[PDB]
Amino acid sequence: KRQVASGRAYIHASYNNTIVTITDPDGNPITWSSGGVIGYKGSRKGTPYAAQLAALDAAKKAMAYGMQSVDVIVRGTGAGREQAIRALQASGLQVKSIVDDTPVPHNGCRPKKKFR
Amino acid sequence: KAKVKATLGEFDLRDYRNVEVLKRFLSETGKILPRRRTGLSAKEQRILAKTIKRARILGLLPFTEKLVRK
Amino acid sequence: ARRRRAEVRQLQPDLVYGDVLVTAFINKIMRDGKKNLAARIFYDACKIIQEKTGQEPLKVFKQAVENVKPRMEVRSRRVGGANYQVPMEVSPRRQQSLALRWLVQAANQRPERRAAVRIAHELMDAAEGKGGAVKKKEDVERMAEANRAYAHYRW
RNA sequence: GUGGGAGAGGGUGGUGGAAUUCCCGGAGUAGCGGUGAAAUGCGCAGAUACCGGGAGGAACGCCGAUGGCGAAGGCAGCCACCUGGUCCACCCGUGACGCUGAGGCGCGAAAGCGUGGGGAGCAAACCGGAUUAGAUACCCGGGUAGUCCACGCCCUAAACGAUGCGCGCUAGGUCUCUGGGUCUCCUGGGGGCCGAAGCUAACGCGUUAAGCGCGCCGCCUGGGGAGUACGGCCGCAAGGC
Ligand SMILES: [Mg+2]
Ligand SMILES: [Mg+2]
Ligand SMILES: [Mg+2]
Ligand SMILES: [Mg+2]
Ligand SMILES: [Mg+2]
Ligand SMILES: [Mg+2]
Ligand SMILES: [Mg+2]
Ligand SMILES: [Mg+2]
Ligand SMILES: [Mg+2]
Ligand SMILES: [Mg+2]
Ligand SMILES: [Mg+2]
Ligand SMILES: [Mg+2]
Ligand SMILES: [Mg+2]
Ligand SMILES: [Mg+2]
Ligand SMILES: [Mg+2]
Ligand SMILES: [Mg+2]
Ligand SMILES: [Mg+2]
Ligand SMILES: [Mg+2]
Ligand SMILES: [Mg+2]
Ligand SMILES: [Mg+2]
Ligand SMILES: [Mg+2]
Ligand SMILES: [Mg+2]
Ligand SMILES: [Mg+2]
Ligand SMILES: [Mg+2]
Ligand SMILES: [Mg+2]
Ligand SMILES: [Mg+2]
Ligand SMILES: [Mg+2]
Ligand SMILES: [Mg+2]
Ligand SMILES: [Mg+2]
Ligand SMILES: [Mg+2]
Ligand SMILES: [Mg+2]
Ligand SMILES: [Mg+2]
Ligand SMILES: [Mg+2]
Ligand SMILES: [Mg+2]
Ligand SMILES: [Mg+2]
Repeated sequence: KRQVASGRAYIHASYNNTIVTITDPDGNPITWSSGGVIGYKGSRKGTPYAAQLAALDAAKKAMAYGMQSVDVIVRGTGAGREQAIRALQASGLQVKSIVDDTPVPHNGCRPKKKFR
Repeated sequence: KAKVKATLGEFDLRDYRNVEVLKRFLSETGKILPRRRTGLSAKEQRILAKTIKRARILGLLPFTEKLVRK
Repeated sequence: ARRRRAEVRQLQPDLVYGDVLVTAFINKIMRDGKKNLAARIFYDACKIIQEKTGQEPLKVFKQAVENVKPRMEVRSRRVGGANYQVPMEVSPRRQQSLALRWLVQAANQRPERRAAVRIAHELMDAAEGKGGAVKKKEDVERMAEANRAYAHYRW
């Protein structure tokens, strides 16, 4: 009910999960998916196969919205952070460009004990 | 690979306003290039870093950028 | 095989067909070292399988063994705690061995009274695409495509 | 003295972007988070993810080094101001004015104390979830003091180069920071690495001495008892000498 025909795709990948949000050219989201949206529940959500399935499910929902041309934004690191982009390439969506926009601070905040 | 100073003129390392030549010393991202790729001496690099930061605060050089093709 | 490649034994050809897979299957039928009785089993089964269906037992044997050969399987790999079932492909030699073993084990798990009858009907069913050996093969393949989520643990 | 130089040396005020958190709004469904697995937890009062706006605190990515500065503790965005130390060249001035230094005095990471502010993130104590034979721990989710600032205390440390300060003498080679020079190089002054002689119980040190000497200060005399007791002094206390 939107007929967007083009937009962005953000891939947020961590070591616990990978989620994909397909949005429109001025930033508002259209659809999304993740390792928990699909069947997987626990650490299974962080596997590259779950990332592939999440990307494919989000891409098919975007097809339902009528998406053809997609620009890719990537933030984070984890298993399947690349597999998401591979499935997104071979999903039937013409990939416009891939961009890694992983937010990194200029050393402002103190991390948790795990990250030091 | 070519180092920045190798392909460049007799330019001012203290001019924070010349974006044309200061852009050469930034990476694909907004990061300042190491001495391995700038071919500068320690003193030259130390001056270039401060001039780059000055240009950044004047909105002439990017504080950070986005990586492509990743 | 810590040092060497463990060169494969080259079986003798067969006296009836001249084919090596027949000798391999006859060895897989043999027990307690009776290759004579096993050969008689296989060849009476050959007569029965050539008569009950008017086809050459050669190509039916070949097509059955080809139908039973699987293309993927699972092996256990120890990673981060308890091991996981990781799928992977199969060697051609191992495909041959597994196919013949499943053939014999599904033939002797059959109801038929005589051994040769079991062998013949098992080969028939396997050549048609059904039977117990092909069921075990397709269960092996069903292990794949199922735990495929571990496709990054190939090793 | 003159003339040049490098620097996260210190103090004060300003100021920039990234990120976290929170709030407002838009769009958008069903989970997010987390782990070896999990669960507590958060989510239909609309989360997570995405976009725009706002608020606030703390710390300064790339440059960055095996680098620099400082007496030590220690000191990293940028700008301005106030200010310390130091190096080199000129061979100009004074004319032994030097070295060390018991006591004294000042400085002194972090944590801790007092009064008043501040509070994002982190986080002793604490509250829960797991794990385990038990879990008072490691792992996960929260969370106060604190961490931050002003002022006044506290005087400890693996406060380490486990190497007191100063001066002279004793092969070189290699990398480096910073000056000067007639600039394959030389000559100072710092930071490393090999290694002459020599030293050392050995490891190792070796013009940055743990070598050869001189001056002065501090300290040592088997281990446990014990940095305890008593006494004194200091401290609001903790406690310190
Ligand atoms: Mg997870
Ligand atoms: Mg400074
Ligand atoms: Mg300062
Ligand atoms: Mg909202
Ligand atoms: Mg709820
Ligand atoms: Mg609930
Ligand atoms: Mg607030
Ligand atoms: Mg660094
Ligand atoms: Mg020094
Ligand atoms: Mg000065
Ligand atoms: Mg004179
Ligand atoms: Mg005179
Ligand atoms: Mg003195
Ligand atoms: Mg004294
Ligand atoms: Mg102190
Ligand atoms: Mg403190
Ligand atoms: Mg306080
Ligand atoms: Mg926390
Ligand atoms: Mg905690
Ligand atoms: Mg318990
Ligand atoms: Mg001495
Ligand atoms: Mg020079
Ligand atoms: Mg030197
Ligand atoms: Mg040297
Ligand atoms: Mg010697
Ligand atoms: Mg040495
Ligand atoms: Mg000496
Ligand atoms: Mg000695
Ligand atoms: Mg003593
Ligand atoms: Mg004693
Ligand atoms: Mg004590
Ligand atoms: Mg006494
Ligand atoms: Mg006392
Ligand atoms: Mg008292
Ligand atoms: Mg004590």
